Amino acid sequence: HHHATLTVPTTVPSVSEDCEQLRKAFSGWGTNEGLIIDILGHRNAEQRNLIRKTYAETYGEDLLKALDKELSNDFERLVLLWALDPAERDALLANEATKRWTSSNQVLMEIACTRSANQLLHARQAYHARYKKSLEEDVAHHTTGDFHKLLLPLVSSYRYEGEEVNMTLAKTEAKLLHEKISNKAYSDDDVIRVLATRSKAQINATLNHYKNEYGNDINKDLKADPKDEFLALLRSTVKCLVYPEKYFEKVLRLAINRRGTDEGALTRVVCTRAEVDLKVIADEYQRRNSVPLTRAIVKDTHGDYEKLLLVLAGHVEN
Repeated sequence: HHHATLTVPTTVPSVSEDCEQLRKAFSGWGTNEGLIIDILGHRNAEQRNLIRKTYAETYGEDLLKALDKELSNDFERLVLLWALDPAERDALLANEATKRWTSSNQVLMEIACTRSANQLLHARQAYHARYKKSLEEDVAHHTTGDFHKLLLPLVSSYRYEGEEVNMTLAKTEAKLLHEKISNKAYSDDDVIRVLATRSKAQINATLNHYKNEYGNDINKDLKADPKDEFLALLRSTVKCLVYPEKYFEKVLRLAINRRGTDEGALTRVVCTRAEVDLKVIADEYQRRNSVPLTRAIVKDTHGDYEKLLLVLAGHVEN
């Protein structure tokens, strides 16, 4: 029944104990990565937050900071991106994505489109606390053209999340998206509008009408130019909004296929979805690739990084 892959022990040690074991894992010379993976890879956000707070109180030092001074590169990055509270994690990924990076990034779209209205808000507040600015200003500041016009309201929505649908409106807007798309007015106010403003149930209804009325789902009519970076973002927005698990499966597939250009795509999907819908994602990977996620992802991995990655993905005893 559950969709997350994180596994927590039926019995959970006192935060004070975790802290003791964690401090020990990087005391003296050298480090004990198996111990860090074992404790942090099996603690939920609340537990992880308590651990970090109890640590700094007990030892007067920031736990994540300590870890960043001791661990190996690829591993440390996985440990840190995972360890963060989901809201802090999002804030951090959105910030990186506005930095020197071809702002139109799919990471901004991903965070805006696959989070609850409340997860998005919380990330925004963590963004406030850490960068003393708003995610929206950084996005408006760093992106341009069509990308700017789509991503600004994406990162800013606080979507209605009820099941109510307006069939009439969906039909009219389905036709509307069609015209616009047909005329190549890809970043039209109405396109942007339906995608960045309407509820997900309303959006799915709109797109189901699109297929009814036109036979194909909107995405096939969004490839006029296979090279156009914007159409690409629009196709990924649709998937994220109405088919999140297929979006994530393909990001994983292109990553493993060593054919993607999203470097931390692997680290990012696992760290951000293991507490959410990674099991569903893994099921979809299985279905689309005939190979289980935990088996496919280790083609180019090894060591402590692989160990933690598999643990976040649901790996257990053997």
